[PDB]
Formats: sequence, structure tokens, C-alpha cells
Amino acid sequence: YNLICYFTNWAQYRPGLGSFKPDDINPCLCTHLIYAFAGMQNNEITTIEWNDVTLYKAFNDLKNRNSKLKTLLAIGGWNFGTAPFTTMVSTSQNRQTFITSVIKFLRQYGFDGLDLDWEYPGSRGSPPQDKHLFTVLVKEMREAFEQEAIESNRPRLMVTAAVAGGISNIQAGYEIPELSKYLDFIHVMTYDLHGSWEGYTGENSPLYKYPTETGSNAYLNVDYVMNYWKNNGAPAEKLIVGFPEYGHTFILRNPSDNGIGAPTSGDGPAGPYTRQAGFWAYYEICTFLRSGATEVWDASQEVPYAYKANEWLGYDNIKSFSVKAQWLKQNNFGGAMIWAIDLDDFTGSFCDQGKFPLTSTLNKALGISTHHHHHH
Ligand SMILES: [Mg+2]
Repeated sequence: YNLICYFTNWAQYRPGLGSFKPDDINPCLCTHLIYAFAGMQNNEITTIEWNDVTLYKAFNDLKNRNSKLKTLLAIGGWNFGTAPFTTMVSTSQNRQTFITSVIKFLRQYGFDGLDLDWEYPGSRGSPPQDKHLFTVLVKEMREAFEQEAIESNRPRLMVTAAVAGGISNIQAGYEIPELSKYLDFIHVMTYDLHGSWEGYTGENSPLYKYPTETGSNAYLNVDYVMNYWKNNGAPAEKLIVGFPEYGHTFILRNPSDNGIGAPTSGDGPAGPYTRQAGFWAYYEICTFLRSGATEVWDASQEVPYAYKANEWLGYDNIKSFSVKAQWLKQNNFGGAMIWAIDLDDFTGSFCDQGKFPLTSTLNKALGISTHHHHHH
């Protein structure tokens, strides 16, 4: 199994104990590390942060401590939008300009591949032809990478993609059987399945549907989404389940009405380190739990939630990660990806569960590292 871990280049700006840089990563936890994000200018890949080149070096130097580790660079993301991708794929010349720039960039800075995070072809402004042109891009990139491997006498660069977990976005965006032949891994974003775009509480990454959900609401769970990809042509061994190391918070309209599907009035209060209403890192979650919140296990969906007065939290913990890891192995998927390792309790000082409790849980459950026998 694979354990693919995203690192974000803005985590460094969080205050105090929230600040996270590449040298804070334990190099033995994951099998693949992905650097989020690079950008694009004039149809070529580029850096975004002033110190990206310095961080790139520190990131890829982690391979000196774990010879099996592979690193990838991700391009795009939610805030990047779609317009630069649409223009880049619209002509063969623009795609070749981009692909050539990628090969040079990855080899220059020591990355083993590119992760495409276009969110999403065919949605958010992207016109319908981008569904097919995304396949064309991935095909041409895979072929270019195969040719570069022969010409430079080096192992081929990898090409992966982060893909939608919402059904409407999947149908508008991806030619699943063709795309599956050219991608090395398919990282399915099976999180943010509920949030304050809806007017009621719901879980971030439930494994199963809630009993009352019907219609399109019955698709908002990990099991349905992963099986949708599989049943529509993606090989199970290339499919990677997304795991969030954060939760969403809501304000309850009525504190007595505090279950799943209860009416809400908006986002919960920002945490002191991530500073985003509606969102808490796992280490911020631990503070909330230990301050007196009530913790509930939702047995239908196999995830926890917690509330305190009019604040409600949908999240994941060690138990839900463990249940989902067992489930994914039983369904023969290729492994797990985490968004994002800088949101784990990496110092160990918030949750009393060791360093990197959530990420270590997946490392153990998928057998990446085993309990060694060192008695003598
Ligand atoms: Mg109700």
C-alpha cells in the first residue's frame, strides 16, 4: 500500500507552534510526499512563495534519510481556479510549452513527478471541452515522460492527479477509463463532503451514508465515491482514498438540536493557528475536545462529532482513520492520501497521542512501518 502525504507551502506562516516546514516532516512516515503548490505563468510551471526554491531543497533532501521515499510537486489547487489550465490545454503548442517546462523544473529541483490538481475540468468556469482536453494533456505528459526516461537513462517521472469526490464534478470533468490508463495514481478528494455551503451539520469525511440520506445526498460518503470511480473504469490499485487531518465547525441554530443534520447559522470560530472560520487542524481539535466538549461516535457513518454549547465539529480521529484503513484494504484500493501533514499534531504537544498521531495511525494500519522485534 501507498501513503501519500500532502505538504503545504503556506503552513510556514502560521504563528508559533503552528509553523511547519519540510524539516518538520518525519521522512519515514509516508511513501510519497507531495509539495502543494506550484503555479503557472505564460503556460509554464513556476514557484509561488518567495522561498520555494529553498523549501524544495529541504523537501527533496528528505530522500537522503529514506531511500524509498518519492516526492512530487503539485500544481493548481482550489484557489488557483481553472482559467490558466483552460488556456494551457486549448492548443497543442501551449501543452507542449507546459510539458517541456515541467520536465525541466522537476529534474532541476529533484522531484520524482507532477501531481495535477485542476479543480476541476468542466466546472468552476472551465468549459465542457476541457473534460476531453484533460485526458489529452495527461496522455501527452505520460508520453513525454516515457520518452525523457529513455533519453536521459533515468526512471520515468510520475504523473498523478487529485480528482473530485462530488458526483456532478466527476461526471462533468473526467473520462475515467481513458484517464486511468495514463495516470500512475488517482488521488480522490473524499473530504469536504459536508460544510457550511449547506445549512445544517454534517460530517467532513463519513465512510457510509447517514440512514436518512436519499437522492444525491446518499452520494456524500467515502464508500459511494470510491466505488463510483471503481465501477466506472478506474483500477482499484491506482485509486487512493483521501483522508482529512482537519475538521469543519458550525454554529448551531439551536444548541438543543445538536445531531447530524441539525440546522446551523454559519461557520464556527477560527482557531488561533489556522485562522479560518469553519476549519480546525487536528491539533486545534484536541484543544476543543479537552476544554469540555461532548464527543459522539456516529455508528452509521463511522466518524466522530463533538459539540459544546452552540459549536459543532465534524472531524476524524484515530478510530475513524483505523476503521477506514481496514475498509480500504478490504476493498483492494491502492492506499491513502492525507490532506495535509502540517495539520497533524506534529509536535505531539496538543493531543497527548505522540508525534503525528493521525499520520502514524495510517502508517501502522497500512503496514508501511511494522512493529519490529528487537528483543535480545
Ligand atoms: Mg432536525
